[PDB]
Amino acid sequence: RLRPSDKFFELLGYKPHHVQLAIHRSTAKRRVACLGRQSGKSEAASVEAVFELFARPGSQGWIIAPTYDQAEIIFGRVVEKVERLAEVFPATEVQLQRRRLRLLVHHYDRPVNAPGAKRVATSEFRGKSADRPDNLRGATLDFVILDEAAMIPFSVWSEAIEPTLSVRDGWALIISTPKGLNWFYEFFLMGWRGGLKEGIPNSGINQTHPDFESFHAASWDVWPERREWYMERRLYIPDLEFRQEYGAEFVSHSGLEH
Repeated sequence: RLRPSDKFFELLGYKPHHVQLAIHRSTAKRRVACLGRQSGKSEAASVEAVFELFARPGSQGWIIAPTYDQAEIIFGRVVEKVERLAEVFPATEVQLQRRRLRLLVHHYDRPVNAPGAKRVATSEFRGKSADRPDNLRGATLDFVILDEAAMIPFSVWSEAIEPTLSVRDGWALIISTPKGLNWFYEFFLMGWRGGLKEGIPNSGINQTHPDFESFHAASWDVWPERREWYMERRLYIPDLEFRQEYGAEFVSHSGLEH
């Protein structure tokens, strides 16, 4: 499995945090990241999509979020970084179809300017919405990113998204702040090898699966210098919302409301 290099990071002006670097070095076909706000979820996801588009000519993938408005965040970051990386790859051509949320990177057999230049493959990236499942129509994909995955219904993943990955044995990066003990939590446990940890119920006794790898960090784990700035938010955000969005804590919703 191909993975991004230090040089690729440098060309993007990207300096990953420890947790981001872990996600990028993982070759697991199911990566599940439960990280707090500002931990780097969206940036890391966008870097993964850019990596596929340029390093693997003809690669196709989707970013799927609960809504199209949400999908535009990562989709837009990918467009920006693709525009940036294309500057030092003369044999590539970017084509954006903005209203469709469709981004193409054409790969040529020589600098696109040069005489006789022929197209050898076209990589593709689309933004998709779990609340418009009618636009999730029988695709064949190298990769998918599920953004705010804990808010995506499980059936959308199992029926509409996961089967797009079979033919190319593609990967999925499933990232979210947690929303209780739902499918995103169960998928998280399947990849969690870090042992007993506060904020992850049953993390001492979970069954893991070899194609899964899981990553976890509170906002203040990534930015210790911002710890007290985050803690101020406790005062005007409900306890459950704070623990999820900043603590990246898995907590039973009904259990807590007891």
